[PDB]
Amino acid sequence: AQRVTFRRRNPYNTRSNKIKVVKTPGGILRAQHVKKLATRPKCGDCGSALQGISTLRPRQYATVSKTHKTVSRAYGGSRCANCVKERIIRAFLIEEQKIVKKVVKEQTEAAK
Amino acid sequence: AREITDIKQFLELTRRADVKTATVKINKKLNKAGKPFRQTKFKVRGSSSLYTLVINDAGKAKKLIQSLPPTLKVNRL
Amino acid sequence: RLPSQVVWIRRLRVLRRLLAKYRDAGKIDKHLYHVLYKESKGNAFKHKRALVEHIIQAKADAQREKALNEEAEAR
Amino acid sequence: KVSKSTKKFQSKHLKHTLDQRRKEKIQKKRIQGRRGNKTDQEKADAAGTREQQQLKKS
RNA sequence: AUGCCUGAAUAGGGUGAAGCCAGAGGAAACUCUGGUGGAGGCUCGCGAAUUUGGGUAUAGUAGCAAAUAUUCAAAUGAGAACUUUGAAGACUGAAGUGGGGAAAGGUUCCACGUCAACAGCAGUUGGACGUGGGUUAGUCGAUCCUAAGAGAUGGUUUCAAAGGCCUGACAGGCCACCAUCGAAAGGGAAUCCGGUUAAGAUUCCGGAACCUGGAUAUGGAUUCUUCACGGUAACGUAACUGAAUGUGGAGACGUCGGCGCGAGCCCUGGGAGGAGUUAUCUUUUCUUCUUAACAGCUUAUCACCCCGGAAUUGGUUUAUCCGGAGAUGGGGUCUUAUGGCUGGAAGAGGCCAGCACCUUUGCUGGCUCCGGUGCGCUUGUGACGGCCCGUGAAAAUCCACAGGAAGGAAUAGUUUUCAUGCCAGGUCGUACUGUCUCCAAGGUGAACAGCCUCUAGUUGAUAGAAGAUAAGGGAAGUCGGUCCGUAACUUCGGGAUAAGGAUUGGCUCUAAGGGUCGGGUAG
RNA sequence: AUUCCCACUGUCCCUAUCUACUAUCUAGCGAGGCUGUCUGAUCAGGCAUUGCGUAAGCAGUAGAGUAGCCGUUACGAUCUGCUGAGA
RNA sequence: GAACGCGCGAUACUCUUUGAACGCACAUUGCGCCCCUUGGUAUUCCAGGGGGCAAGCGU
Ligand SMILES: [Zn+2]
Repeated sequence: AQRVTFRRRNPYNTRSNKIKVVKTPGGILRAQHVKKLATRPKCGDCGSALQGISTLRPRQYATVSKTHKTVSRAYGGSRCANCVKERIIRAFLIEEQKIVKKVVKEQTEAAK
Repeated sequence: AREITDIKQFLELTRRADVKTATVKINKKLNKAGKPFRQTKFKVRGSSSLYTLVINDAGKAKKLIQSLPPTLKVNRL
Repeated sequence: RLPSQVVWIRRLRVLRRLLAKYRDAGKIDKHLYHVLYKESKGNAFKHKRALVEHIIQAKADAQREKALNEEAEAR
Repeated sequence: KVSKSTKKFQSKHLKHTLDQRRKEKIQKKRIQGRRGNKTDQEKADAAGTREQQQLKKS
């Protein structure tokens, strides 16, 4: 039944400043400003949240190790597993089709 | 603040060149069996943190107290 | 007091939970479970007693329809 | 128990909202009986297609 | 009149659209019935109108200055209706007469002394007068970035010689594109609790902690000498080099609805204290029983992976959506949002009791515990569903990925996104009040409402005296008149097996139904 | 919008009474009952712009019903008496 | 000419902040760069001081 308000300069209900109410060890209710939550990194091909990569603020990534923001597979930390598998399969099939086209062309101008 | 479960780590903390004081705090508290007992907290602050060792055994606390350096200041409670 | 949506939600949740419990326990097979699930979603049963009574009456009628035909033909 | 948003809206925005609702109702009632107020789809339906227009011209 | 950029707001009651589920009629189409669902030019309190801040375009007469209620005793003072204390009466009633902020004001904040003027009576009072005191930041803002737009350079990148970098025992090579201003409500690295003054607090004091930048040292790894491994996989790790060049993520983005979860508040049981009432009754009414940032361990819906191959179609939401483009089922991986335990931390804060004094007069001893609850209010969050629409502002800032340049060993090879250790953080605002804005108890109402009270504030406003009803007629008037008596029902789980006061024993076939041991007379 | 029917009414015959507010002077300046709610409950009171004739207490074996046994604890509206009482 | 201070400018009864006003901005005591020098452990860090910044396919 004790009423609390903002503790900073901004007096408006903006997304920047948001308030939680906590009971301090002094026995009173007090306001506390909450920071914006972090966002999971997303795959660069399909846009789904990357698996096994920590969710932090943009500047909090510079203070953790590489194993907390990467995956041991190729493109790990940038693309998910299915996208990488699709990339591998597509690249191999494209190269095989290029070989087949080159052989067919070598045959078709071999006539003259 | 940090908690440590290692007695020798606490002793190593108290043996460094830049050590000021160690605090020994006593709490009379009950366990799950309902019988009350004496719990001792040994607190020493390192470079940037305060390390606390909690011991629920009286004999171990006595042995650790006897094993503290004689040139180390100890705050009782 | 309690609005219609809350009562309906509680009733449907308890009905579905009971149906799942019966299906896991082996008292109700897959097909009877599916039929009863669709029926309970359609306000066919008003409480647990109605569901149990419908189950047991369905079991009796399934036991009896096979002899029903000759039973009526003989008379 | 009244919600905070309801209290805020009733203290702040109720009067002008009611006034604008009244004005809209009055204008709609006034123009209900007037002739010359039609929607674009209705105007197109009354106009008809091209082929309907050569049919009308003939 | 029409705009644009960045914010706040777009609430509540009622009704009940598509779609879906279960039924009945019909050969379909379809039509009724019940539920569900929660939509709108739906309702309720050529024209007009269409919330809001900041920025930015095209005669000692009239009278008393109007905000209700004051009374008693004491103190000060020359002087008291107005100052102060106590008592009584009354008021605001969380949508305040309560606590804060932006802008604006500029000392109005606090103390001491005073009533010449002012506060339309008075005044010993003061937002007055005179003299002093008071505003403490690495973490809160500005400072940084860009938005609409503004605006230099030669109208906003244009027939401009508009600039930086690299290689090499001056020549060669690479790249394109324009300054700057514009937000104390947008984006943004990091601090909490307790205490403290006459007036200062996320700024001071005590304790505790984070952020950024920098130079460096030690341990460990880099396993034969040269940039590490494991798992089928999702992926895991104490590390585990990476130039030019080319990309990806966060920043970074419409609105609404129900459902699930967390926290604060509200409600509530036991117990340990303190207070009130008690002619009578009342195991009774009020109040204390709190745990900050930060840190370690652990904890997930969703999503993904592996096995497997599904119609007698199953799974499944409050909302009928999903499955050979791989369901049900079985087993795993991940994000740590958010709970739990612990350190911070009981030493703090709170509630009590007792002992010291013409004095800073503080000392001592206890208790600070264990639970329940939800169409409740506030707020955050997850998976969905609906509708509008440029796939829903930009930039500073951080991270990652492809690529393979270059470098690395014999009296300290190379790297140091692993661990520990050292140093520093400037300028301006901060007192006080306050067209836009923040917080928000309970009970009755049993229909938003109104009424009453808790915490907290008031007693301000010159003072004293001295609409309703109605006999008979009835428009003759005027231009116009929720609570007492019934019955059936009715909530969650667990249970299987025909019942649940009795004498319990209860069908056929079909995997297992705790282990073990034991068979005569004669030669 | 107008006209007729019934019912009602201080519109009128025909005015009368009460409350609040106002106006005036003075000191100074100066152009018994009931509804809702609250005192923990009775009793007794406050508020809601009058809000809209048998007291308090005790007793009865009479008393709707709540609560003990298969003649019987207790609570108990209402009723009766003290009581043309009480004020 | 203006602002702030003790006629004058921190040397104040030499010349602060500005102003045609000149490193860039500006309704801010905001933001830089270059050269010398000094101090605090100091080759790196931090700070103070002084002084500054409105070629050609032509002959
Ligand atoms: Zn992907």
